[PDB]
Amino acid sequence: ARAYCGRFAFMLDYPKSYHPPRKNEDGDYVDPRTDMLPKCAAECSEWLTEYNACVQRIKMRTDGRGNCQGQYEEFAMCQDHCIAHELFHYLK
Amino acid sequence: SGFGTSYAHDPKWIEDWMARKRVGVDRMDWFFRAFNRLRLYELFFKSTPRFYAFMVIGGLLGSYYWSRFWEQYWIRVNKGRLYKDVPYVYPP
Amino acid sequence: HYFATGMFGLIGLAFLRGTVVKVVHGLWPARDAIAAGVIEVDLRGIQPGQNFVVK
Amino acid sequence: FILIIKDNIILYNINDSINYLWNIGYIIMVVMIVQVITGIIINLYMNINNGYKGIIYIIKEIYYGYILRYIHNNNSTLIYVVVYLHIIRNLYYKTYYYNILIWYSGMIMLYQLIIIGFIGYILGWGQLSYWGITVIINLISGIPYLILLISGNYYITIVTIKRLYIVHFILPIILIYVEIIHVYYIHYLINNNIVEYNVNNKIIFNNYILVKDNNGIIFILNIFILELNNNIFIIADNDNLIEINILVTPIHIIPEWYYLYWYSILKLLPNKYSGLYIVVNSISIINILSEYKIVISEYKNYKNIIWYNQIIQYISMIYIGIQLPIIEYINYGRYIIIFNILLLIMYLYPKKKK
Amino acid sequence: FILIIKDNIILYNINDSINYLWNIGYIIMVVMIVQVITGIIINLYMNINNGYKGIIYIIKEIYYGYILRYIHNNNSTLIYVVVYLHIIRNLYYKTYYYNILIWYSGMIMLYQLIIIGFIGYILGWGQLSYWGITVIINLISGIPYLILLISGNYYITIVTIKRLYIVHFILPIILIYVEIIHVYYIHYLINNNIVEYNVNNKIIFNNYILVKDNNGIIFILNIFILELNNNIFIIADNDNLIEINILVTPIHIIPEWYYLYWYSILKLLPNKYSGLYIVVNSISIINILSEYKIVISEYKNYKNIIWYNQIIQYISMIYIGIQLPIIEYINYGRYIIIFNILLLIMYLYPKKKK
Amino acid sequence: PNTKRDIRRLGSYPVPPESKNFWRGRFQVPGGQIQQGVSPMQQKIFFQWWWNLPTRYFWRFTKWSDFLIPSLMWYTGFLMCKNDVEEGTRSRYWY
Amino acid sequence: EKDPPSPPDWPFWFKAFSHCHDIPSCRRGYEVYRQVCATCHAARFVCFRHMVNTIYPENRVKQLAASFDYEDGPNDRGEMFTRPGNLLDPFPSPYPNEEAARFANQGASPPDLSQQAAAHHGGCDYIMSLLTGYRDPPAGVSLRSGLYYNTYFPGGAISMPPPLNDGAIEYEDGTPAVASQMAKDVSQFLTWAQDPQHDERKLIGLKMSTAALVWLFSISVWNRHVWTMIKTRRIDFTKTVY
Amino acid sequence: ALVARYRGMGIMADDAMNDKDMIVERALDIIPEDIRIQRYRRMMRGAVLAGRKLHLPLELQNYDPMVPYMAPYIEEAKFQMQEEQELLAYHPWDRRLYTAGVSGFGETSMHSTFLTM
Ligand code: HEC
Ligand code: HEM
Ligand code: HEM
Ligand code: HEM
Ligand code: HEM
Ligand SMILES: COC1=C(OC)C(=O)C(CC=C(C)C)=C(C)C1=O
Repeated sequence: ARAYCGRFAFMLDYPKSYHPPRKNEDGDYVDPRTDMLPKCAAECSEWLTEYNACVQRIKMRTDGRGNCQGQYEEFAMCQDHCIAHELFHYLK
Repeated sequence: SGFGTSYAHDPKWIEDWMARKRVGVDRMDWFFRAFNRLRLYELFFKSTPRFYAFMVIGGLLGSYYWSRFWEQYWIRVNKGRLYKDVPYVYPP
Repeated sequence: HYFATGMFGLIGLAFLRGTVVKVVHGLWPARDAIAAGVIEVDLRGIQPGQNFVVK
Repeated sequence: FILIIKDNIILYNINDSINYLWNIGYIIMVVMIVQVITGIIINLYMNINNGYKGIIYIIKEIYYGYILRYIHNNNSTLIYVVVYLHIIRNLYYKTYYYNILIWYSGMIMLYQLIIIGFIGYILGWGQLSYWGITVIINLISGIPYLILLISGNYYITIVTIKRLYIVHFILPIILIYVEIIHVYYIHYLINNNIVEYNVNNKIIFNNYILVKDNNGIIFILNIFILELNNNIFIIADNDNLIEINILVTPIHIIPEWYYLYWYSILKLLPNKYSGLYIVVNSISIINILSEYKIVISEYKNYKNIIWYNQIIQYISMIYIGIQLPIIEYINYGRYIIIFNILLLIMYLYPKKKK
Repeated sequence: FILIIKDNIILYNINDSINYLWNIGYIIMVVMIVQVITGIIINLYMNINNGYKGIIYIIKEIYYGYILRYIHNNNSTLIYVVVYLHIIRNLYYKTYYYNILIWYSGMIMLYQLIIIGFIGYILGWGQLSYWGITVIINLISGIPYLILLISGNYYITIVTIKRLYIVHFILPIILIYVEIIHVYYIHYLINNNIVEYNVNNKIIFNNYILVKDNNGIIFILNIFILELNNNIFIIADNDNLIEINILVTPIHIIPEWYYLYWYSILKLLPNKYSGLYIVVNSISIINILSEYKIVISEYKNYKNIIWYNQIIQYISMIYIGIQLPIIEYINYGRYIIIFNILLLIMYLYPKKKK
Repeated sequence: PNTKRDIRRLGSYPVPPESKNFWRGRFQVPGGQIQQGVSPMQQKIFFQWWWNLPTRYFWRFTKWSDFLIPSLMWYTGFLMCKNDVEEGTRSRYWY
Repeated sequence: EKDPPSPPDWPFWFKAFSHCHDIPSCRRGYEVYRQVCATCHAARFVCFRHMVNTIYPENRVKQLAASFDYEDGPNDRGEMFTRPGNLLDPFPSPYPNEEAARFANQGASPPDLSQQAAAHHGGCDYIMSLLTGYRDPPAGVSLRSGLYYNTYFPGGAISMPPPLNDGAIEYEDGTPAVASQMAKDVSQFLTWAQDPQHDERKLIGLKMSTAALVWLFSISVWNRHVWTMIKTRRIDFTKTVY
Repeated sequence: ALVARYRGMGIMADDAMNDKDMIVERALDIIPEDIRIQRYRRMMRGAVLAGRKLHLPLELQNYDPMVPYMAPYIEEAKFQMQEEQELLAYHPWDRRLYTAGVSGFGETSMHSTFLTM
């Protein structure tokens, strides 16, 4: 019925400062999220190894069956939880 | 000791606690003497019509200033994020 | 003691006033109804002899 | 009626040894009045034509309409919390052994409440309510032609809303009348105490019990005001803010939290009617839990181990209901239902002598 | 409540000398219940967003809907007929001299009925209804901003219909409660007889008075069934079946026949407020017609010449209301109002001694 | 009401209509009692809450500890079900 | 199988008890909605007058509404005409019916975004996550033309093209236009659109909650007082102490 | 646990019986005054302690709470009730309904049902 659940501000870790997005060699600002992708992937390495393993197991199957969506959704949920903790600090 | 059994009994520290009855001690009397010097009982409370007038008039003025205080609290917490705090610049 | 019982009455009566006053306020013409009701008409651009219609 | 009020409020004597669990009933009565008043006021700005837009028009155009909308939704959650907690109390202190008439009057109000709530969420014209009445009406699909009579068409439509709305308007007033029958038996058949016996420790109600009952209600108000304005707990499913499309099925067709114990029963049992029937058993067997006993005792103030396992069974079934219909949850949930029957049998069975 | 029923229906003693004019009240109670039931049932098929198209859908698509539509309209006419005849009776036998409490309770129901009927007309959503409320609401146009709070807009719209509808749904249930307060005083303050004194001629109610009261109600039913199915008397104006058009004014903006007395009063007096005020006088002065008397007598069973001229004044004013505002009718009607003030002064004034 | 011996009244003065329920809760006191008390206006009104605080919470937690074993069996079952659901989903799907 | 992946818990300003909707972000959000989302979605229940004196000044809202063309009528000849928009008009809708919209999105229907900020589990977090949740398909998953992978959409495959690209628009205030900013801003705006009375609700709630605490303390002192009479009595049988 | 709870309240097991049970009431009619006096005082102390969230001092807790002091009078009461049952209630009797303040369906107290108000 409502968009969010209310919380004390001490439970809401809002960015206390703002770091402007880095500028590219061309001069276009680079997305803070794209820069945070590798760092958050490393924090979720355990799930990424599970996904990478699946990819190689489905690669062997000589039939066309096999997907690795289940393990990708767990990795993605993990990488995204990491991003949420630090992304708004680079956004106005 | 005996917690969690049919032999449960009050520990010595709970029993020493209940041995301190504080009889004759009154450490908060200063507050009542001082409140009584405001003469609120002789002026408002004692008479029913005046007691009603204290609740009404005191609720009219209390409600307004309570709102006033928490409006200022809000204007301060959200400084720079309110519409009034950020006049809009029309595009050229 | 009578300050405490009175403060229960002071705050209660404020909540009652606010409740009653806000319920009756909802019967006032709504925000959409007020906006349509009063209409400001810009007379700039009309030419002498022209007739326009405003709903 | 002033003398009646004085006899039932001012000179009404109650034991001085009661806990704050004897204040739950006062709260139900107060929160019930609030739900009727807010309901009548909301109807002043909305009817049955299109609830989806009507709720939007209340929250955006009416002055302080948001208060009315959220109070009426959240105070329902509150009604069902206090009622369900009032039953848990009555089970713990076995207040049905000698005051069955009070228990019977209460159960009648429980039945009425379970119909009032279900139909209120279809008044919002939301997806999750559209497809949840379409799935509960099809449980009486066996009785020939009865679905058509109730629905008024071959599919749920505005016709179905125009009629359920009248039941939602009127049934609450009848509930208030049964509340009088309930308070009548309570005052004649004296209330039970925290102690199993009857003791000469009674004190008048207005000067003592009402002051304490108000401390309780104001405590709950502090918490209800926080939920009312900040949604600290998710008590309303978000999928009721999706416009009704009769072609697409919602992600999950679940009721509101206070029907998840009987939704799970219906999703766990393999035959549709068996489920319906086990939902009757839940609301009916609890009305005869002292009838077969033969000892001069009320089975009160023991460790209440059977009671604790029953209260947890309710909570655990509500959890299974939130979960999707995965097989592993279904198997475990069927065991929880088998366990409830055995616990219920333990309450019902009289004891042989060594 | 069974003992209460036995005390107030089965062992209730009433004088055996009463006429059939003492059965009017029974009929009001029965026809009132019928109006509530039919109203609630009609609500099951009605959409107050457009009540013009809604009434058509009831009479053409709902099975036996025509019965519900015409009963609810015609039984209103019937309610007002029986009520107005119940007052005429009470005036003739001066049943307000010693049973004023009964008279006061009745007048409260009369005030409520006057509001219920008017708002029900507007739910029809036809030309006459729309323009009629637009005219009445503009009598309180002096009180600043109150028209806007009642209407909900700068002109009557569905916004006004959605709120008046709630008053029309709920106010009848309160009327039924005041009917209990009315029957309470009647049973305590014994009913008046056709004779001025009190006599030991009372007989139980169920075995005698209820059989006679049913012969009366069945007589009225025969006549009401003929009107209900054949419209022997024109009791509903035809211009309420014209779609509302805010631009065109109806041929004549008049109320239902049972509001024509007060419509005429308002169309005769030259100042709008004077007219409103003379309507207040009509429904207030009649509550103090025995207060200033000083003789040990109830002024009962005389030739009642003043009474006859009052009853005719009512009928004649209803006629003037039907007639268009021809100047001649206005002059004659102003004399009828002056005459009514004089007749009412005659009732009020105590007498000096020769 | 109370037992018929308890509600039996010694006095012949009629029961007031507003005190019907009050006198249906009468008790026949055996042997007598000497009840005493002091007005709250001449007493400490919050001390007893503090004085009884430790014992109240001790005797509450000792009784509520009866449910510990039941609570642990139910939580063990909750964990077993959760893991069973996860392994079953990964087995049905998840290549 | 499992329900769609739960959206992360983003630290929006308005989530705290005493915090408001950040108007600067809501203004940027309107720009993102008008220039990106509006092509396919409609906000039927959002009107221009809702933004007056809340997000934008009255004159500015007039200019925005006047930029669009609406179909009004009939005229005196019974015909329908086209007029510039006004403060009383709803936000423009890209397609005339749901069937026209479906025909322009490979059968998929762009949902109305009026209440979408609260129509999905996660609420506002679901909008932010979805718009930033597009990824290369998982291994073994192959998507047809017009189908894109997104971790938060139920199923994984959404018919919406990735909508936010760096430099798509230029914010009037100069804020750097990056995909994550546009997401944070349009999520903020759609949250406001769902319940424009959010700030009044929370300011009046603050005054009610704090007052209720003072009320609790008064009824507590009262309760403690009257019950002292009862909880300190002494009943004796064979004993007497004064 | 039950013995401990009784000892904490300072009451006997037979004190715990609720007089809403008709056998208990009929027995309590005929208990001697000496038993009756001590029974009331124990029950009064128990309710005071329970209400004030206190427990009997351990100095007073060394007693056997399961002494069946009510047994003689329970048995006498059951005998009296069984005689009345067999000699006076062997048939579902017919009586004029809702008269004299009683439903006529068997109860003997006036105004003891809702329909008899
Ligand atoms: C501007 C930034 C936006 C925003 C905020 C959203 N969209 Fe789209 N969208 C499009 C289509 C075809 C669909 C339906 C696809 C289907 O589900 O198969 C959607 C869906 C959404 C949603 C709802 C997701 C849900 O689970 O239903 C939301 C919240 C949403 N969108 C937001 C198509 C488009 C476009 C067509 C090219 C464009 C441009 C956008 N969307 C842009 C936006
Ligand atoms: C609309 C919901 C109901 C309301 C308004 C309500 C109200 C109350 C009230 C005011 C009390 C007396 C105060 C108390 O001791 O707390 C009470 C007692 C009681 N209620 Fe309810 N009740 C409701 C639901 C129920 C239900 C569903 C049941 C049965 C499962 C029930 C059974 C009882 C019992 C047995 C008692 C007596 C408790 C004791 O012996 O003191 N009530 N109720
Ligand atoms: C036992 C009392 C009642 C309960 C438990 C109940 C329950 C609820 C519920 C759960 C809702 C859905 C709220 C939402 O959409 O999420 C609802 C809606 C509604 N109720 Fe009630 N209700 C009660 C009595 C009444 C009464 C007496 C009225 C007045 C006639 C009323 C009027 C309404 C209206 C108009 C709606 C639709 C608007 C809405 O969605 O908020 N209710 N009700
Ligand atoms: C004192 C009792 C009542 C009277 C005198 C009264 C009067 C009337 C009147 C005169 C009409 C207009 C009929 C027509 O359009 O010509 C009307 C309409 C209506 N009334 Fe009543 N009414 C009563 C009670 C009720 C009740 C309790 C309900 C149920 C909630 C109800 C529901 C309706 C509805 C839905 C309409 C609109 C449909 C219609 O036009 O027939 N009424 N009423
Ligand atoms: C909703 C409309 C009302 C109903 C249901 C109603 C009902 C009844 C009933 C059942 C009776 C007793 C039987 C009788 O003698 O006929 C009665 C008596 C009476 N009513 Fe009404 N009444 C209504 C309107 C009024 C009004 C408007 C007045 C006052 C102008 C009034 C004044 C009286 C009086 C004075 C009596 C006593 C007559 C005598 O002394 O016996 N009633 N009424
Ligand atoms: C959508 O609303 C509801 C359901 O949807 C599935 C329910 O299951 C139930 C439970 C239904 C039964 C037959 C036990 C109710 C009451 C409900 O409100």
